[PDB]
Amino acid sequence: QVQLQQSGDELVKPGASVKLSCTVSGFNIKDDFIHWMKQRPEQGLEWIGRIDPANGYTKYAPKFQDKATMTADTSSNTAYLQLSSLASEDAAVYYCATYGVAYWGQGTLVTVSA
Amino acid sequence: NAYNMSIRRS
Amino acid sequence: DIVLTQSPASLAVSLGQRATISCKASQSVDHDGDSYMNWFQQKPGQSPKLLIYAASNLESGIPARFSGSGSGTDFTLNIHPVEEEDAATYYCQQTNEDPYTFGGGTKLEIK
Repeated sequence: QVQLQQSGDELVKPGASVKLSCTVSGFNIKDDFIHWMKQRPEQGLEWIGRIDPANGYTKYAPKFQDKATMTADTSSNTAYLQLSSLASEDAAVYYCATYGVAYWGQGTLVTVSA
Repeated sequence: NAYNMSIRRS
Repeated sequence: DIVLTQSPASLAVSLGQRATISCKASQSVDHDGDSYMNWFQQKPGQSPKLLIYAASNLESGIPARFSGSGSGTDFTLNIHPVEEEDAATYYCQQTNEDPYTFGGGTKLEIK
């Protein structure tokens, strides 16, 4: 009954920023961490980090510490992933997940233009 | 039930 | 960080037989008597689907044809029997230590 609905695909320009969203239904997001993952066909699946929506506390993988910002709003049961200063290697599918890591969103495609 | 153990909760 | 290495990278298995996929961790993923290794299935254009958590627990909604084994650094996913719908890429993931890490994937085909 839990659904994680991610925002639509985005074409982004190098040097720009983009903010992705993950709207959760059927689950109180204060009840668990929300995790963000990145997937590229060659470099595979990477864990970006997790946020605790109950207190705002964040933990990032070191390679994402000055690229990604995770936020959340219990008021709207929505988590956000802001990607800054976009570059070619940021083009990827981004996933959110919760309930441990059992339930995943459908993914958001970020493409970066030349 | 994967909530408790699909991540390590410490 | 923990590095996960899967073997083989790809395999083709005859319909109805057994298959095993291996995931080896560069450091232990055990803590307090549990092993924090997950297995995911992914098909093209879809999100990864959790199959097994904490090495050997079958996720709700997943067929019992899937099972997980192992501890410490050595883990396996067994499919028994393999069916047509199992054609997919399989990933292991450890959640014992930050950052969580994933194996490179094993693509399973049916023949």
